[PDB]
Amino acid sequence: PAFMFNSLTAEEERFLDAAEYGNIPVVRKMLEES
Amino acid sequence: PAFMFNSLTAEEERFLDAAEYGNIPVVRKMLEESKTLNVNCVDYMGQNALQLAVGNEHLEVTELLLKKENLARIGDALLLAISKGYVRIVEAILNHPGFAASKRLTLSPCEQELQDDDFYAYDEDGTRFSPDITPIILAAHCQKYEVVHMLLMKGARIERPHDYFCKCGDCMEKQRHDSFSHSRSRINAYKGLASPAYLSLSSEDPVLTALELSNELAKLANIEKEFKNDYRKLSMQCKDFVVGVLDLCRDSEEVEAILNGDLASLSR
Amino acid sequence: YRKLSMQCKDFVVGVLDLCRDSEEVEAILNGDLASLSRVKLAIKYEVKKFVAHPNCQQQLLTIWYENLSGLREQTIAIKCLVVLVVA
Amino acid sequence: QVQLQESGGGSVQSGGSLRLSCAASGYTYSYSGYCMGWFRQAPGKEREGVATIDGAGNTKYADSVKGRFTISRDNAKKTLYLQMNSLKPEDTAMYYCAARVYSYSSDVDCRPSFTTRFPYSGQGTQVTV
Amino acid sequence: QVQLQESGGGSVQSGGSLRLSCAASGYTYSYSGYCMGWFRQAPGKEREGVATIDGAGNTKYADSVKGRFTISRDNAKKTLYLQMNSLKPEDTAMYYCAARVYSYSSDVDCRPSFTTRFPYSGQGTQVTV
Amino acid sequence: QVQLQESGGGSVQSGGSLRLSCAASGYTYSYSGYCMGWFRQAPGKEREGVATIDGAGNTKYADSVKGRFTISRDNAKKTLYLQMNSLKPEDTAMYYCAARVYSYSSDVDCRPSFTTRFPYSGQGTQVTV
Amino acid sequence: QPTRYQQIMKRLIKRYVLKAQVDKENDEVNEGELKEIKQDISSLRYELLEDKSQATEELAILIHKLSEKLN
Amino acid sequence: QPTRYQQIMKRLIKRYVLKAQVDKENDEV
Amino acid sequence: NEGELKEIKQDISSLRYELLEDKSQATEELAILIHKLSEKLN
Ligand SMILES: [Ca+2]
Ligand SMILES: [Ca+2]
Ligand SMILES: [Ca+2]
Ligand SMILES: [Zn+2]
Repeated sequence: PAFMFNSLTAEEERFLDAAEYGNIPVVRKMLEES
Repeated sequence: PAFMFNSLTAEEERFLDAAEYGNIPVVRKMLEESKTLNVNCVDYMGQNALQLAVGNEHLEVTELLLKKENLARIGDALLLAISKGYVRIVEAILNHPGFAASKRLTLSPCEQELQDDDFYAYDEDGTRFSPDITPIILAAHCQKYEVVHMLLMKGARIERPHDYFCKCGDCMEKQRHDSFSHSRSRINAYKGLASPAYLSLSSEDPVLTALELSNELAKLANIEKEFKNDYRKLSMQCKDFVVGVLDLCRDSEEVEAILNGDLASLSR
Repeated sequence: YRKLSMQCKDFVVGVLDLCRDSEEVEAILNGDLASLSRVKLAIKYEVKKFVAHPNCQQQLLTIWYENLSGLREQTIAIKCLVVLVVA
Repeated sequence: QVQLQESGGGSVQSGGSLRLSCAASGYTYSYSGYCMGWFRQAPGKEREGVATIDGAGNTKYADSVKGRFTISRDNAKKTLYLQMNSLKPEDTAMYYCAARVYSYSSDVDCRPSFTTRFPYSGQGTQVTV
Repeated sequence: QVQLQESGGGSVQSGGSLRLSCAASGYTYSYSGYCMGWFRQAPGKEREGVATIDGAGNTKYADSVKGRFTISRDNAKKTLYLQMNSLKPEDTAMYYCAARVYSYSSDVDCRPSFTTRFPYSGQGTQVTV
Repeated sequence: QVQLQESGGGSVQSGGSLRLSCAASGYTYSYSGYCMGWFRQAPGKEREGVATIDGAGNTKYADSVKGRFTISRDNAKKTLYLQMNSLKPEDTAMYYCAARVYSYSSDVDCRPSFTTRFPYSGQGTQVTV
Repeated sequence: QPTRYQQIMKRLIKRYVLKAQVDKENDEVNEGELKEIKQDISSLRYELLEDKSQATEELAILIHKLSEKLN
Repeated sequence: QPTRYQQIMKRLIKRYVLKAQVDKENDEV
Repeated sequence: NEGELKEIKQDISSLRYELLEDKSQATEELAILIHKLSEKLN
């Protein structure tokens, strides 16, 4: 890609995916434990 | 029926129904326990479980099916998911060994047509889209910004079509073999290039690229008279892109950057 | 009845619109595998969008400019000069 | 099809640490999407699930081992690791690996309790505390 | 209305096989959509559900018989078959057929546990292992 | 991070009343959205959840204390109050405060039963009836 | 590293991408998107019903195990 | 068994059916 | 428009995650009951 508008780690990718699609239990688990 | 586009067994009918409507537990049970189930069985329209699951945005069913090594129509499933803009399903399919362990996404339409692997075929005869349409070209056609960015990160690019009067061996061989197919392939490639998604995500200077592309498409509309309407539509697409970019300017600095091309020549 | 007739015409136009290579175009325009029997039938039945479709038009141009590869790309002035010198 | 072997069994006490390693061989196709897990077998008790991890990376733990035990997977190495925080005498059992090939992201059956019912399991390793 | 009869009771041991047959008569209208099932009656234990099958063909099994027992139906023959893989001494009971006329595809109540509560049931056949 | 302390332990009988106070200190950031709760510890019994309240204000109570016990929170004061209606001899235990920082409106885990599993808890106060 | 023109162009292109997505969300809803949500509900129904069935099966196992101890 | 014309017509009709379904999904809700 | 429909799609996705985890937690509590009961039985 010409422009880099943002490498994310696997944990960060999982957290962003959970937040984007409303995976509330996963988001809460990462916020509480990670 | 005059045409038989596909008799399915009861087990195959149950499996296809479960995959089509997202019956995840049943699909998982059949995949885990049934030793006599053909995972590549197709419906009345020749669509297997993977194609049905992708068409109905069943990500979990798609993930379950992708664990079968002998699963077919992986490339067509990716194309269908890209056309429907199913980003998560596109991610899952792109994790398949047929894409991760190969340079398929970095293949030009000519290069992908060089080998007859039938990777993107949606049935025993032909593909869902035109053979020259690559995943990146299809993503540009459907204006899927996230999919376009994903494919750009993987190295996929849209090859610029040669000049209409190019005398290279490939162009002459394509014209002498199928001039209509050559024209359609050129139109498809330019439709991908003229896409605002590809223009914004692939060019360091999208405004200049779209301006030059608009001029080139207008010239091609003058030359290729039969497909004049398509080329004019693409040229208007490029013009709309630059107009939108200028419309989004907020301060004088952004306006000067758009109008002058760098930081009062008014070159643009 | 006119609405139904337009429906049939739209169907054949869509089928021709979905052709990708020359073989499919020839199958649609000729009816089998350059008689242009289906093109003539469309003209007789006044299916204008079928013959005016670019897929049919490009094949018509190919037959139109047979044995004149290169003369097709020339401008209108060149063709007018060709007519004048022919006269 | 999937053959699982376990290693790293030791004998520590008084808040020690221990890493249990699981090696997957055989078919192992699409291992990254497998639902991996560890479950226990106490000498006098029944099979008890310990930890589980799905293809996406979501980790679930039994209440008896939550906070101390952590489970991770190396998809490239086809390996499953169980890191053991401060031990207890109750944490003395036949620890078995377990794998479920056919799973999906946020699978309801990818649980520590269901780990005992996974299609494939290892021979087990002894942990004594 | 629906009359169910059972047959095929035998006496095998050491990993044998046995087919239990269920014949449906009487009303039997729309039999293809019935939720069929088999449930057990151990001599000293309570009624235990074994297997179930819905009209669509989805089959459910109890954990004690999962993997070995399989259930199938012949809709044309109005018959329910229970194929028995390797037996165990615990698999010795009064096996009763059971039918639920009013069911639907992916019915939540078409379960082995609910098989004991089906409106119609057969006289039962003895299986001794 | 969150430090909870309890106060107000007394000794009343025959349908008395008692207020238990919980003071939160330390981090206490965004305290208004915390899932607060009280849980019991009987001398001979296990930990039992009593009451819980979420950030929105929804209150949940155990069946053994429903109708009598009521739970309230002062978000400005960072305090949790447990008002005790008519007591019973069974209501004699180590009452512990509990807090869950990461909760949400209508959280499924903001329950009296889950109060025993909250990340933070107080030292507890004795109530004797 | 990047020039002022490059930074301005990056900002403008990011603004264009977000604006294009916003306008795409302003397009009229077609039958395909609605059918996709219908498939979401159907798949959710299958998952939830099987989860309830599995929970009831575990409850039945508890029933049978408890009855043996009681008797 | 089938001629080349029959195979081409079958492919084109299958393409038409899929295209028609796609355009039907593009109709307003 | 597509935005409102996508919002409801996100509602269904979030509801699916919440409900599936709730079912998983309930089954975990059931398994705890299973293990605790089996010790008393034996
Ligand atoms: Ca879906
Ligand atoms: Ca739309
Ligand atoms: Ca409609
Ligand atoms: Zn060339």
